[PDB]
Amino acid sequence: HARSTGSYSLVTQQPLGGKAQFGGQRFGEMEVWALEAYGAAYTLQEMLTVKSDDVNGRTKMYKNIVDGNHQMEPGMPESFNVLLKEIRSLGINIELED
Amino acid sequence: MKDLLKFLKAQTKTEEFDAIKIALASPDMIRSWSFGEVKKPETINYRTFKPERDGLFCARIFGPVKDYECLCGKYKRLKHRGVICEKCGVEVTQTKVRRER
Amino acid sequence: ARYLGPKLKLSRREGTDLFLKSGVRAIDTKCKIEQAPGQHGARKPRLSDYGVQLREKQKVRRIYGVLERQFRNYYKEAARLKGNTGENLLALLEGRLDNVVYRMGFGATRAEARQLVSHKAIMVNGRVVNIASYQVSPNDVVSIREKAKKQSRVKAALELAEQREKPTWLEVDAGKMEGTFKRKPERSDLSADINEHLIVELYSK
Amino acid sequence: PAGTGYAYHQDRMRRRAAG
Amino acid sequence: GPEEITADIPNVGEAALSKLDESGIVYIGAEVTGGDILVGKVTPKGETQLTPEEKLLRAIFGEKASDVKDSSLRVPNGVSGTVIDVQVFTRDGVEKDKRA
Amino acid sequence: VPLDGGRFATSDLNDLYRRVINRNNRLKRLLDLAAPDIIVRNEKRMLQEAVDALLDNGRRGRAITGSNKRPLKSLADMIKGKQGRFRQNLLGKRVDYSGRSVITVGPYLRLHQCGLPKKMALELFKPFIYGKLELRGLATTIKAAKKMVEREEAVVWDILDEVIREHPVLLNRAPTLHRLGIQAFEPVLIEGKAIQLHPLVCAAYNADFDGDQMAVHVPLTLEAQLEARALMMSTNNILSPANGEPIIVPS
Amino acid sequence: ELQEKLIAVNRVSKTVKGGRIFSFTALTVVGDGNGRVGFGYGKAREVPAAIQKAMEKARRNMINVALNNGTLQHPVKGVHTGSRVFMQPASEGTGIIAGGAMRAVLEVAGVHNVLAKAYGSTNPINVVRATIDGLENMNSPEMVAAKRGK
Amino acid sequence: GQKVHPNGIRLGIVKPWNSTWFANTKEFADNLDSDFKVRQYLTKELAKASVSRIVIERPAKSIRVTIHTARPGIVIGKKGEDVEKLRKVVADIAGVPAQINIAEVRKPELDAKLVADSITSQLERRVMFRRAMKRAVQNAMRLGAKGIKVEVSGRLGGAEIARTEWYREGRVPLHTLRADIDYNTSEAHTTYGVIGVKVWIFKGEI
RNA sequence: CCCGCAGAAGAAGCACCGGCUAACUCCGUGCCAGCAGCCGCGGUAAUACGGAGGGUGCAAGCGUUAAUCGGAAUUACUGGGC
Ligand SMILES: [Zn+2]
Repeated sequence: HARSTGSYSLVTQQPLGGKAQFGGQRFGEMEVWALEAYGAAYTLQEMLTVKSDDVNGRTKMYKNIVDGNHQMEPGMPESFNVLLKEIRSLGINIELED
Repeated sequence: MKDLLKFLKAQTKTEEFDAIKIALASPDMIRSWSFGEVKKPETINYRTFKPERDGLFCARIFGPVKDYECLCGKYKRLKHRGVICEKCGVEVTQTKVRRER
Repeated sequence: ARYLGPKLKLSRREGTDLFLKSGVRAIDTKCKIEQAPGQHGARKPRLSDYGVQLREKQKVRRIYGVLERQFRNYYKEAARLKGNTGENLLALLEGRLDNVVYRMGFGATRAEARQLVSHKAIMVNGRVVNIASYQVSPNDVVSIREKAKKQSRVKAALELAEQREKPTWLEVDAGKMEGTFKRKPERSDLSADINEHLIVELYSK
Repeated sequence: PAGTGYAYHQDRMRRRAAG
Repeated sequence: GPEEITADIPNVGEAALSKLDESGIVYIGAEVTGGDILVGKVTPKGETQLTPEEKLLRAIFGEKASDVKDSSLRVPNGVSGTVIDVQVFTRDGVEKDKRA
Repeated sequence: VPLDGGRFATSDLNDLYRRVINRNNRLKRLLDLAAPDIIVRNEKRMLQEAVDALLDNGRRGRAITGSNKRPLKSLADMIKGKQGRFRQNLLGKRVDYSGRSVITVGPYLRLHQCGLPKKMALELFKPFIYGKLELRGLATTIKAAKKMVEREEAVVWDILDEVIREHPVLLNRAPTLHRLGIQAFEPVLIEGKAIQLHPLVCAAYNADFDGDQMAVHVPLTLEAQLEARALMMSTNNILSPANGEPIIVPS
Repeated sequence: ELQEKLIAVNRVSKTVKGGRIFSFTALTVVGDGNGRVGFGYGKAREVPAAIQKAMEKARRNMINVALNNGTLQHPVKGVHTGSRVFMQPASEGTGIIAGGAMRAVLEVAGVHNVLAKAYGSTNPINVVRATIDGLENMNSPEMVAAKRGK
Repeated sequence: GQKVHPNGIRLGIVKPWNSTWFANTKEFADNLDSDFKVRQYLTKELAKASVSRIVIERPAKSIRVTIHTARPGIVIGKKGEDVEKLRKVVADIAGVPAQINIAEVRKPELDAKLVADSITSQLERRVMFRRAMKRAVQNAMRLGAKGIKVEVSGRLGGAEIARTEWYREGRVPLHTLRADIDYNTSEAHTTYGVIGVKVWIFKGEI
């Protein structure tokens, strides 16, 4: 199975499971340590922001490859913004200062 | 107006942050987030196929179903946007307001 | 006069749902808004430039239930009134008792609010008034005669008023029919996306 | 703040002193 | 209204209709691949209203009968294979498609 | 959650929120009616359990007994999935421009290389294929390039070879214990479904060819291509991280 | 966002050897409720094909008016061909007071309160530009201080 | 008139005969005759079958007959319906064991016949000629092909003055024998007059 | 002017619908009968005649006619031209 871009989930803007709607093939927490150990910050940043989580970041990144500019505009992942909303619903008052 | 408002949303979206604070939420602090108070336990009306007048899934509270249109009808397209309807009492421009509301 | 006849199609022609039949369901389905305002509805009704000024015109007109002549008069006054000619018109229609009553829980529709006023059922500043067009300046306290408060349809109208966004430019203790005119309604909060300008324009050549 | 990001984090930290 | 089993197929040429039978479902012996139609299409709900513009479009290109049509069943993208057997399970009341 | 596709059954949170709304409206009515001290205290006791179950279904008997939803799924359970919210937020989950296939030998390929599939390389480097055709002038626009890639013309594989010439692909095993597991290599074309991984690289990753999958990852942007080629490459990572001795050796 | 507006479209003909051919024209004005406009004029053997050209040609070759509070700084005055147009700014409340072309060119330039009049020829092809030239001259209350300040 | 049949003119090269067989003056007389009866009929009960051409092979007392159609299944029948009927109908009509093999039409938007019978049928459906004639036929350019010239006769729309229409894409060099083009007609007897149509699809060159 | 008593009871019509000008089809009629402010409609599928169905506008009024100003920057002082 292989996949570039397609379907996205409603709760947390992320790709589908795997071998049904969209071929995900999850990264996992252990693989982040392997990228951190080798020292690939830009490779780790795009994996958990640009080409996964960020809706605005993914749309901007797609146009960059087609035009032939590369680079990345990550921004906020959106999955982290859900954690702020879920924490907000359970009595806690979390908010981004400055 | 259309180009300026569209460009305003794109530029202002790219907003940074230094730190994240956490504390206890007050009755008024929760009231600051509040929109229109959930009354009924109903989700959606099965006759009309739409969110209930005032419940868990609502049009007036939270936001509408459509991208740039009212629940009843007469407040459609990218035009109007900022205004609120007379009948239901919901904003025209929303799309993804239900994600944050 | 008031046309009478039907009531739905009127809200179907203009497009959006007016306020001549308020309560349960309604609006979309059980009338079929934008389906066929008549015989030749769903087709290819090209627009104009004069109709866009006259259609929007009757829209805001048919709402408050006002005839042409009466409305025109509202505009003629909307001029002398120092300030934006556009808004003035609306504020003129809004301040109208006929609406002031409706907007205050009483009556489910301004058409019904009419009946109340006319039938001496409504009372302003302690005195009854049957003239809907009666101008309701600020501080004006509205209510219902102590001999008709616990009527039936009225006390019932305020029920859905719980859903209909309450007025901000006027207080009202729903308890014992206590309506008040806090202050002149500013377009900044006039339930409607009416394009008043299209009116003031149409009314000139 | 590790590897490639350590250079960006160190440069960004220096800017926080003045503004 | 009731969603029929095509017997027409909206917004498709002779290539799509050639594989399917007069019934609506796929014929016996047909190598399905890519995104071919397996079992019919069509939907009853439209709500367009008979306007002068819509009346001309309906007269020029009559979508079966009413002014509404969509889809039902197709072959998924990537997976491919021939047909060996087809089974129809009609409700106790509705009249028996052509292949049934 | 739709059962059929329009029915729309109430989710785990909606059942909990409905119980609080039903309890709040019921108690609020009793205060107006002026009910005795036994009922109003019992109604508040139900609201105490209803609000508690909505926020955190723990240290108390509550929720359904596995009718549809197995445990309860409160707001605390939504946050604390397994080890907090590490799977979605910390890890990333799914991630675009990735795939997976069965392992293979292929000794003909070099040390710093990998025999990637043809169909997978076309799908993984889809935006690069559109940009190449739009730049070269074969396709008029991205719509024509989308139709060309979907139709799968002969010219697509010619442009795909140039697109995957000097661009590494991050391969990885299922149990990524050490940094040596996740490694990059020069993606070579091959007529076959199974991915070809080098013999020397198999010792570091510890992946025996007996139905062992290996997930791929297309390195987008300019910075990650330089990072994968320099830091995460197979040729660069020769010696082991723990021990001084060579990782990639004869096995 | 750019707001196009179809002024009007005529047919026009052309007699030749065989017989006589026709080619609709159409004029279109485009702009935003900020202060930029620019009409367009294109022909074609098809009613829709025509407006297609005029629009394209419209988006380009625009202009930038020195608008103030949704109106003009002062009662400018422009003319072109046989069209004599005079525009005057009005306080908030008065809608766009104009006939055809003018009424349009302004309903896209960002004008909300005015009151013009076409004196010369009522030709849309001209009255449409006689207006644009007016605003194109509109001297804003700014810079004037610099034009003679020092 | 002043145009040679873009099909018959090429019947020699790049264009096969929709009825290849031998015969002598004797039976030839009634031969082409039956072919008409059978061919004319095969359309009557298979109009909506979306049938394109209809070849007719003839070895010896056993005509083949091939009904090319975009909609094969419908021309097949309930696992024997259509086939049986036709295959049997060719009884006394030819007084010989006549078979029948259906041919699937690939891309029903590039075949003249269809693109012609369609537009005409849409016209009968109370539809603006220009719209369908252009768009509802423009498709032949999206599924490939290089050039397609359409043509709608007169009496189009409310008018007593019959008028012909143009509308053509790509290139249709019907002045080239080595060009090969898909030409075919189609009528449409409406409330008034018989608005005709001619499809000229240029399917590649040589 | 107030209090009360019946009972939806006693109370809607006029012009128009080709364009200007807001509102469309089906019959019949066949340069006939007719329309008509202007351009023009009518000689077999008339959104223009007449009827009907529907729609638009205004309303105890509606429409026509008469007549002054407006449009007319078309006697131009503001404000034209040879
Ligand atoms: Zn609404």
